Amino acid sequence: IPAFHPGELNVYSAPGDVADVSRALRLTGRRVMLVPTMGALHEGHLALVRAAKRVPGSVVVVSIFVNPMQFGAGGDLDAYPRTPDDDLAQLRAEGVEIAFTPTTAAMYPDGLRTTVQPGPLAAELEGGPRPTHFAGVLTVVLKLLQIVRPDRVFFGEKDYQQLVLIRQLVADFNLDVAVVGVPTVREADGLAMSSRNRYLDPAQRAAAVALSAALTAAAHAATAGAQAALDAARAVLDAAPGVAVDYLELRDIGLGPMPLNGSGRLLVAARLGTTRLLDNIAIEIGTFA
Amino acid sequence: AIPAFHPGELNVYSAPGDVADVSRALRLTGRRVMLVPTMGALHEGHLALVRAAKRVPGSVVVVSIFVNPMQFGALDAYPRTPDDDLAQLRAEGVEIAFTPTTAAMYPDGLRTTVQPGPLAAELEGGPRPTHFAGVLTVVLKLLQIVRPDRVFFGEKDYQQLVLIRQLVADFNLDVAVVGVPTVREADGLAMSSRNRYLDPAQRAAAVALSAALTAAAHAATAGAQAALDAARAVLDAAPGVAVDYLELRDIGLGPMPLNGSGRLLVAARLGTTRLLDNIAIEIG
Ligand SMILES: Nc1ncnc2c1ncn2[C@@H]1O[C@H](COP(=O)(O)CP(=O)(O)OP(=O)(O)O)[C@@H](O)[C@H]1O
Ligand SMILES: Nc1ncnc2c1ncn2[C@@H]1O[C@H](COP(=O)(O)CP(=O)(O)OP(=O)(O)O)[C@@H](O)[C@H]1O
Ligand SMILES: [Mg+2]
Ligand SMILES: [Mg+2]
Repeated sequence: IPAFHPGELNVYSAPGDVADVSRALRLTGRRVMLVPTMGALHEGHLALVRAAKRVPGSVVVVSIFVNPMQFGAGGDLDAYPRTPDDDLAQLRAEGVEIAFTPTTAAMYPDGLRTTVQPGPLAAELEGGPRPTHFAGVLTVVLKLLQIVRPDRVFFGEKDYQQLVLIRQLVADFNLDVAVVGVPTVREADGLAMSSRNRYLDPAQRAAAVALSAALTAAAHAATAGAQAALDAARAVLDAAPGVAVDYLELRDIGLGPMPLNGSGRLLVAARLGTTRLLDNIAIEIGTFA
Repeated sequence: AIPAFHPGELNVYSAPGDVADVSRALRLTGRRVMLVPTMGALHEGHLALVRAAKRVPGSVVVVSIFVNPMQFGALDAYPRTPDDDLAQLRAEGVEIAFTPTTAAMYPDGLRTTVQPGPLAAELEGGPRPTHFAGVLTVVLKLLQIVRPDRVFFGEKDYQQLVLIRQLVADFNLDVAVVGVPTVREADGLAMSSRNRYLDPAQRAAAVALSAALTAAAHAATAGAQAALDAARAVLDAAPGVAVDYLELRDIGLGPMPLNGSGRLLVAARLGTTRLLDNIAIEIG
């Protein structure tokens, strides 16, 4: 129904409009790629966009929606950064053909009625301080997937637990979509890019390099075992000024009811002032490579 | 390589991936996929759903047969007649039967699930608080596996039908939900596999549910209270019928409007057998 100008950025706010356009495109043979974001786009988001872009004959749909359901009480929702103008400009510069920018009313016309209940993983790690956070994420992603019906959906490895939960959602509900995890984009010194980084002042920005330095040190110390790996990361974090560690955990790659055996993920969350930063890295125990 | 599909014949698939591939292939050939979810032990009521699906032009009918463990209260006793069920489908001209195992549907146990809205805790949700989460979770999965153009459910389980409409709207599902009128025995009793459990006196008293509903529907020209009182009087004239609820709601099961369309629902226990029924009501 709505107009679609190829080669140009087409912005649709109505779920029905992007649904009709996606369907039409899909019918002509083009493969639909979906990159779900909450706006305030930076180089990390662009890596996802570029990963989607390189899929042969694909049309990229980037959704921008600050999902109220994944925010807990507080001014977290009001505090989330919003920079619409820069966002669309960057999408246009990346050659993205579709931006989906829905209203809260169009996504939640009936408030929170039917929702997604994540499995046990949602209550741990990031879910500890926010028991309802991932139910909000999976509910909106399921909706986005039903609206856009993409062949592949892209998520960053930076938010590893979120990526694992999306894989669980897709597997558990038999969703016909491929989940593509994209490697974390980092600043020159290793800091994982994140919109929350804008809240780090000069001193905090300097100290924040400790998360990634700790993780990479652990990844290399891992030839000596799990204890060596964790102790190396702890030492780096402990030597960092003003870094308060929330958690530092080594888990199996699925983060589930499975012990660590050889391959794993080391995850860290720490507070620098009021800014909570996260990072994670692949870990191989007893492997020199 | 797409699994084999023989047109005009009943094709049975147990693997979710197989029916998924066949459904996708058929949709591309210009067929409209119709889904009729069941738990087997098929009777005339189920056949009405099948016939509703069959009459859609270009239809290819998929009937799923899966005893869903998640919708059973805190399973083995449930009746299972594979051969006879399949025979009825073949006689109806159904081309696809999807018969997955529990392990195939829940390869990871109960992990991610559907949390229904608050309507799921009312009416039937009173005695079985987790029943509808089970129903919506398995229906979402079946919809994703089969990707039908339309899905059919009987009006007999009206609350179930309404919650599935909520599921579809809330998750932006691209499928039409079709409610099919309740098939009834000669005296009005809603057909149900559990009716066989009623002894003679119970089966005779059971006519009270449908008689109470139809009486209420006609009494409705006199108002909502008149409709409710008429239904209660009919249920009150029957022995051994323990009414759990008799409620008049709007068609989406919210509060009944001053006037207009509504739905009257009843549930009662006769011995150890629980029966339910419901009917459209027009107030005034
Ligand atoms: N540095 C990075 N490298 C790769 N992917 C990244 C990334 N930063 C974010 N992403 C991915 O981009 C997607 C959208 O992220 P958002 O949820 O919009 C917030 P954010 O960009 O992660 O920052 P914030 O939580 O600090 O505000 C997610 O799938 C996320 O994992
Ligand atoms: N008499 C009837 N008329 C129309 N649809 C009916 C019906 N009885 C059942 N159905 C529909 O058939 C589908 C399968 O439901 P089932 O529970 O598996 C059969 P059932 O007869 O309701 O068994 P039950 O007595 O164990 O509850 C549902 O969509 C249900 O509403
Ligand atoms: Mg983030
Ligand atoms: Mg039933």
